[PDB]
Amino acid sequence: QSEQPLQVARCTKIINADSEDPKYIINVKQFAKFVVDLSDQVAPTDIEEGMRVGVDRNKYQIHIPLPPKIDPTVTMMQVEEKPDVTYSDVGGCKEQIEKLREVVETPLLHPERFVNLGIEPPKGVLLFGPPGTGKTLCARAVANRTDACFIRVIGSELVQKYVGEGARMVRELFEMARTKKACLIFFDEIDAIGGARFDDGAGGDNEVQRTMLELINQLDGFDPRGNIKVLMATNRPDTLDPALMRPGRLDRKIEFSLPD
Amino acid sequence: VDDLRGTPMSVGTLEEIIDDNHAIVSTSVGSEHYVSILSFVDKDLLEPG
Amino acid sequence: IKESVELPLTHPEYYEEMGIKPPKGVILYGPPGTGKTLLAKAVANQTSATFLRVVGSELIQKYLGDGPKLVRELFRVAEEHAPSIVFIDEIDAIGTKRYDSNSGGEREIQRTMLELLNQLDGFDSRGDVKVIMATNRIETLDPALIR
Amino acid sequence: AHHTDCTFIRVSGSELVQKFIGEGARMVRELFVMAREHAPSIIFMDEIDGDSEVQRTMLELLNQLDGFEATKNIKVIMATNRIDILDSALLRPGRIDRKIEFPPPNEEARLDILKIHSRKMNLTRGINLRKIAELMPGASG
Amino acid sequence: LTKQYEKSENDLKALQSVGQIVGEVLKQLTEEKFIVKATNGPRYVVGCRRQLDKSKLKPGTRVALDMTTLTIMRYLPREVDPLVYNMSHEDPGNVSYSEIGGLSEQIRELREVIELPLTNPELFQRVGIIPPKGCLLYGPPGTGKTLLARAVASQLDCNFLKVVSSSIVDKYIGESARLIREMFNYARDHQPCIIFMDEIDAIGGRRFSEGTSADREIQRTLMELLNQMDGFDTLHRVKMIMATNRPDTLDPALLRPGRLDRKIHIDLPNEQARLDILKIHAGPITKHGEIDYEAIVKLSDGFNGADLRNVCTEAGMFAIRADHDFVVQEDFMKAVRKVADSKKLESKLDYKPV
Amino acid sequence: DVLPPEADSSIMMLTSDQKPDVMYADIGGMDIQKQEVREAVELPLTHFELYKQIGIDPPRGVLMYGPPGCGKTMLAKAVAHHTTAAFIRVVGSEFVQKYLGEGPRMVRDVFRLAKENAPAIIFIDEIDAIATKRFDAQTGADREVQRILLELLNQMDGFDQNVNVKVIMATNRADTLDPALLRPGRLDRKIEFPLPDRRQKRLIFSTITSKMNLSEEVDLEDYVARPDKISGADINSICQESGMLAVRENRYIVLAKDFEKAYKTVIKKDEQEHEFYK
Amino acid sequence: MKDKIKENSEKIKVNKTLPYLVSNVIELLDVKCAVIKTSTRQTYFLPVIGLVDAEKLKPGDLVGVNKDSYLILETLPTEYDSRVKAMEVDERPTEQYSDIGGLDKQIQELVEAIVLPMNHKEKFENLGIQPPKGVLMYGPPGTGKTLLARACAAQTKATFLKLAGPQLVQMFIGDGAKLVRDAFALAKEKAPSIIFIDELDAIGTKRFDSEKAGDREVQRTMLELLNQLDGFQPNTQVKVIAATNRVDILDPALLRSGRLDRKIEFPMPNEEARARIMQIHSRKMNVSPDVNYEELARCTDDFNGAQCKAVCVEAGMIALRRGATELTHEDYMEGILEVQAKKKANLQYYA
Amino acid sequence: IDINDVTPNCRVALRNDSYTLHKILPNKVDPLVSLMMVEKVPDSTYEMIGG
Ligand SMILES: Nc1ncnc2c1ncn2[C@@H]1O[C@H](COP(=O)(O)OP(=O)(O)OP(=O)(O)O)[C@@H](O)[C@H]1O
Ligand SMILES: Nc1ncnc2c1ncn2[C@@H]1O[C@H](COP(=O)(O)OP(=O)(O)OP(=O)(O)O)[C@@H](O)[C@H]1O
Ligand SMILES: Nc1ncnc2c1ncn2[C@@H]1O[C@H](COP(=O)(O)OP(=O)(O)OP(=O)(O)O)[C@@H](O)[C@H]1O
Ligand SMILES: Nc1ncnc2c1ncn2[C@@H]1O[C@H](COP(=O)(O)OP(=O)(O)OP(=O)(O)O)[C@@H](O)[C@H]1O
Ligand SMILES: Nc1ncnc2c1ncn2[C@@H]1O[C@H](COP(=O)(O)OP(=O)(O)OP(=O)(O)O)[C@@H](O)[C@H]1O
Ligand SMILES: [Mg+2]
Ligand SMILES: [Mg+2]
Ligand SMILES: [Mg+2]
Ligand SMILES: [Mg+2]
Ligand SMILES: [Mg+2]
Repeated sequence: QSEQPLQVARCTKIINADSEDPKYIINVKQFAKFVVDLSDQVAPTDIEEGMRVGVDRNKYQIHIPLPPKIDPTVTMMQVEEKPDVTYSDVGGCKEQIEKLREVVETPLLHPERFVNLGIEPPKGVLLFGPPGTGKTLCARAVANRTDACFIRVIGSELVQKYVGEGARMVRELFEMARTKKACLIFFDEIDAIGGARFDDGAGGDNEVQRTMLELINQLDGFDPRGNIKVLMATNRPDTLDPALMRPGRLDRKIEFSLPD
Repeated sequence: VDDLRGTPMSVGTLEEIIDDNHAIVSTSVGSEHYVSILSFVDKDLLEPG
Repeated sequence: IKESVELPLTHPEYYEEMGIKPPKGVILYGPPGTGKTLLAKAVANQTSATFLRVVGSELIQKYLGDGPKLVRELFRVAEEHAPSIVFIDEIDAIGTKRYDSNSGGEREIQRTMLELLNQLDGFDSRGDVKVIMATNRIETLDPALIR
Repeated sequence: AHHTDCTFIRVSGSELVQKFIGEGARMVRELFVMAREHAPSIIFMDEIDGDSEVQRTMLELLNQLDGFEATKNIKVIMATNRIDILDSALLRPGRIDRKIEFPPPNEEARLDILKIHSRKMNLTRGINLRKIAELMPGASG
Repeated sequence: LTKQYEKSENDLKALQSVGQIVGEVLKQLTEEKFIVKATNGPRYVVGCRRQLDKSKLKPGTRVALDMTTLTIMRYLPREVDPLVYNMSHEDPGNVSYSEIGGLSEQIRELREVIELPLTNPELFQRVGIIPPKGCLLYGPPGTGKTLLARAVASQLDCNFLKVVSSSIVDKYIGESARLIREMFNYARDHQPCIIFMDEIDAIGGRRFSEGTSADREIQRTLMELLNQMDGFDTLHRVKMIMATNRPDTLDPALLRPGRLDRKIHIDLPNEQARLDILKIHAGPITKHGEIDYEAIVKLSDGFNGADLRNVCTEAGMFAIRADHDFVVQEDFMKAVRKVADSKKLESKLDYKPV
Repeated sequence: DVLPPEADSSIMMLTSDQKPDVMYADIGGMDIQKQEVREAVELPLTHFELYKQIGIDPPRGVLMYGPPGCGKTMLAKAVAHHTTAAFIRVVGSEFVQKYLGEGPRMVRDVFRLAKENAPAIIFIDEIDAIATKRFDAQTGADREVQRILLELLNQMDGFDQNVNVKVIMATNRADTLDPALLRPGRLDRKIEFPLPDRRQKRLIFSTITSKMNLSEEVDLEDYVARPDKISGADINSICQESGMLAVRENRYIVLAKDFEKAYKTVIKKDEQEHEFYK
Repeated sequence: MKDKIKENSEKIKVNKTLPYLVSNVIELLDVKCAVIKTSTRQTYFLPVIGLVDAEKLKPGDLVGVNKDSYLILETLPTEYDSRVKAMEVDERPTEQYSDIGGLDKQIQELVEAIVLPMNHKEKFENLGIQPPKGVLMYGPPGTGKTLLARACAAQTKATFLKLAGPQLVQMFIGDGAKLVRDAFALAKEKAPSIIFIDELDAIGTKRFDSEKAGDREVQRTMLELLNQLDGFQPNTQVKVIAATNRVDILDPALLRSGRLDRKIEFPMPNEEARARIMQIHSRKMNVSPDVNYEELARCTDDFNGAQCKAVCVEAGMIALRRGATELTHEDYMEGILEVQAKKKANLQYYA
Repeated sequence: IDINDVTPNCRVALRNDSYTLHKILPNKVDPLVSLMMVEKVPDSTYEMIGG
């Protein structure tokens, strides 16, 4: 009875935001478009252009700002059950594990040691080596030890049927990764989408190259990446794009060579 | 419980779990709604999609 | 094959007392008609686990990302009905055969193979899912797949 | 299929009919659910003539029918122009239980086909269909 | 103010008015019954106002019906799509043929198909030919196809539909084909009319045999356009100009001479054409000293018109960099050499219709 | 209530004023195609009893296919001009509409209108718009087009031998057509409109040039004998450009130089074949 | 009559109550009358326009109409896509031209083509030359292209529209073209304005001819971009900046001299540039006054600017590793090895 | 209406407001029959096969 249902719309433009009668153009999904006003229980500064809101069904007045829409497939990519592998289960990778931890774990655990000296820790690690050398094992160890949000992305999961969908998933992945104070994204088998750009006359791997370009833009572009520390593992690092293999996107390159 | 559910009971898609008793759900027509999850719902069966 | 798909289920105490997990995967390779699929049928006859059979050529889809999606859903269904045995018969046929319905060429097949790599041994924890693969051309398989 | 009261299913792989086969459409074996509902069934695919999709569908259906299909009386037929183009997997013994050749009709078979098809027409008496059959060397039905 | 009161009362009377649903008359059943289809909605058996003519309600007539009873309130003229209205009411820029250099032959070919048949139809009727209705301006980028179209739209006194092919594509089912149909309906209703579709390879590309659903929709748009250019209904007094720098990818049916009768090649400027374009673009440039346009022409081999405008711009930019109020020949030399250096990054341009 | 069958149709029949002015004589050199169309469309409409008596099953539909500009749509125009039956001209892209269900609704409206006005001819130009062989089930456009194609197949299947309606489909990309449309009872007569042969080229040249004030110095055999593989539209364009060049020089008689220049301009064939290959 | 006027206004206020239905004016007829299409996909005919003067309306105008009578109540601002409105910067990044090392010629070439025409327009009108239209910045990854874009956005008061190629790649047909033309329209309405399109090769891939399949939708988006840059309507009030690593992939119609007049090459930073970059990125870092940045520059052959910054970052890593509070030259030398990412080798048998 | 007569893929009539299943309509076309209608293979017997 008391709690009325609220239809989800998207605010489009605020007219006369300065004055005391600001009108809000909302786009109610597949329903319609309306010019409404905020309810008395919502502050005018709590609604911004382009954000999802929830409005009533009678006068469509904006009742509650809403979180941005995230694809459910992207949402499930975040790890909720940590793996059963610790760093004690990886042998012969002392230096590799130390280098990985001082990038992906130490800055999150003890940031105070870095801000004091004006130090900006690396925000990207590429684990590479022959198959079975322990790249995904070390990633699972990181996910087990980490306390921040850990997201596992397999490159083959970024391949989509339609044009621009993979880039959309990458954008939403980095959008939902930015809704956390600290976050880790694991890109297992990044060579699925991280291949080098080429022009073969036809449209050879154009869409996958666009997905990789979107990932690169999210890693180091005009907008700051945020507190996201990415992590990619591949057994074919020679196929990766030079722009993806560049510091600022993959700052550390940890080699999982065969054990001595 | 039957009276509270009513009839018919529409089939939608759980788009997002905003709160313990609040969620964004999309009906079959593609329109989303910010609705309330009632107590008798098996809240551990709720996942996006 | 019994030491990998039958004994671990009927007599797990052997493996527990020995301190080893059972052999993870099994691939049956040999000339055509030698009895690989017959042995898989015999395993399916005397198994208490859910048996899922998939031909390698069935993993080649008509749309981009649908191959990896099918592999992901196959192993999700395998995880749902645990314990289960996944029989990927004629796995080499995913690569040895080219069909024009496959929008992506060899690259989409490679992406499907990478998804299969993740499913066989990847980041996600695997339940009681046993994988049996059969092929008469094991030289054409990606060596990282059968590692 | 008509004389044995076996349901005749033609599998052309066309997408237009996919909605009838199933909303999934990820595997061709999704058609089996329909075939089991109409057993005895005869699954027919004709190769018009990358690799052949009809022969791939043959391989998948035969693999299912080998020992992994519970319901019986589900037969499967291919039609193909040539037998030397078939995949080695299909030509392996035990997959195709019988291979039947359909050579172009000879003079007598052409005469029989002519008699069958001219029966639907207002024919003057005394047509020398034998002569017309002799006038069509190397003809198909 | 009395006029203020009049306007306020006018607003008050307007407030009691109610909008009427726009539909289309399908068929008059009886003297008081009609079958009408809403623009985007179901078909209804409605009535009609007694005071209405009922003779202007031919099938296909757009009508306005009451919201409640759906009774035919009024008949309206054929609707003009807002996209089509924007196409017609698009400012070219007052471009004259004197702003185009080296294309006198191409200009004459274009005005032979678009200008003379609309002013002197009997000239072509006497010989016994139907004048061409479609021309395709093709060539390397920057040769002046869009400039030629702008000059034609600015100078020729005729109805003009100016559009870019990528701007008619819409995600709704059948919307792009409907836009094409409305474009040609407006052209037919406003004869004589000229339709200029820039960058025709956006929708005029070769029809894929194994494409996606989006490709199929774009091909349906393309071959609705094909049915409009040359289909069952003959197009009269409507001319089509299509511009593209990649005519090799166009559908063979679109390139067919029944639709695109003339194929005007806006080729890269030759020595005299480069000289003409340079004189056109270096005109308003403030200079002292002798300007040897011939040297810039000799070192401008392979340039296009945009290349030569860029040469003038970079000469002025060198003048600015040296803090000068004028441009000398040395600035032009540096500019043309810099543009030639920048030309090394451009791929193949020699593309011709098949 | 039940509405009259001819009512409730968004598609209208061709009126007298909408009849094209193209005659059979206007079309040059398609005697084979003309004969096939007449025997499959215009003859069964007037001689259905003869077809029944002989034992022939008249083809329900006709698929006219060939390279673009080879006289398909013009032959449809000539059929419409020279028919005593109703003609319902439509284009495949017209059926695809925003309102879901309106496509199949107007398909069945077209077929119902043709049935109610038998004898009738249904012409669907550019049939590829609703008769492609590939459908994506997750896109609304492909789902609607699949519905339209299924309704078309059902409408053609629901026409018994008694209903005197003939269907004509025209396309220049028949390789992309769905095979289900070519099954018996839907389109049993696939008529090809190939590129004109040398005799066809001379017939087209004579028919088109008969309407133009030529000079006796012009010999059409000079351009007919050329080995260029050109269509009827190419020949029409050659004659049209000859007239264009005649008009440019303020002339009402086309000379031989005009025809030579027009042929060179229209053909504009890059060699594309290196002599060392033969 | 004043009381009657006020009561009439009160009644209008009652009828003018929110919410409005957002519609687009389709047509204006005379028998003064309007035809509108509501956002509910319904077309209505209004015998009287309503509370908006019919002269102030044109086809396609966005209006707010009565939710019940569908009578036009007010006119609304132009509608731009929420993504396009979200791709406009307002934080105005805090970079500076002094934070870019070894690109003085490139910074000058970009500023005198993007900033100078906006501020010192009189230098062009007096010269009679058209200001340069569009600036492409191409070069190897890490040369400092996006950094220069951030610096340009920093030192400019003009409207800045940050953008990347993949953002214009959309599922539905015409959505990318709509986004491109909406972004250009928004930049026009807020002129003077700069549009920065990063990773131009995402949409700028060269068009090709194929028979079976192809990416015609992204090419349609690119064609819309080409028309916006230099098309039928000459847009000379919006400055366009693009960046790319692989200029060899771009369509030649995009590299034109009317769309991208100046194509600035960003080279590998040379020895002086490498030393300058390391000095720039060591500002907020406690570095001992004995590091030889010249020696570090000599030791970093074939290093891009990103690798030079990573050298300082890894030197800080190593200084933290051994607990030192001040970075020494040895830390920089050993972090050069880390940034080099040389594969592990037992090549101690050499020499 | 008996619940055992409500088989899957059956056509049913639901009330206007409650959507209550109040009638089992005649079953729709079988999906196999629908598929083979579009496939439309020619029916045949042994009598029309020669040689
Ligand atoms: N350094 C190591 N120490 C201990 N066990 C290891 C080590 N490296 C690999 N293993 C074992 O081998 C297995 C190989 O799987 P893992 O996920 O580590 O491979 P990977 O390097 O990711 O291979 P791929 O490149 O094929 O994805 C691990 O699950 C683990 O049991
Ligand atoms: N060693 C064997 N003992 C008994 N029967 C056998 C043996 N090998 C094969 N067969 C018989 O041959 C039949 C076909 O062989 P099967 O399909 O198992 O071979 P395969 O090696 O898996 O071949 P393919 O490579 O063609 O898939 C089996 O059903 C079985 O009856
Ligand atoms: N012949 C010419 N005379 C004068 N200016 C020219 C000429 N050709 C091109 N230009 C100049 O080139 C610039 C771009 O020309 P235009 O827009 O017509 O290109 P286009 O041929 O349409 O190329 P694209 O294929 O890239 O669309 C304009 O500034 C125009 O002034
Ligand atoms: N046999 C012919 N005689 C004379 N003119 C012909 C002939 N064939 C084609 N044409 C010319 O073709 C032109 C139009 O082509 P038409 O529409 O008939 O081709 P089409 O096969 O329908 O083409 P498309 O496949 O592109 O739709 C007419 O102007 C006509 O002069
Ligand atoms: N010349 C330079 N001077 C100072 N810093 C530089 C220079 N070149 C690169 N950098 C640094 O490199 C980092 C990323 O550089 P930037 O994003 O500008 O590279 P880019 O060439 O645009 O890369 P990509 O082509 O991969 O997008 C920044 O932290 C920036 O400070
Ligand atoms: Mg791994
Ligand atoms: Mg086998
Ligand atoms: Mg142009
Ligand atoms: Mg035609
Ligand atoms: Mg960059």
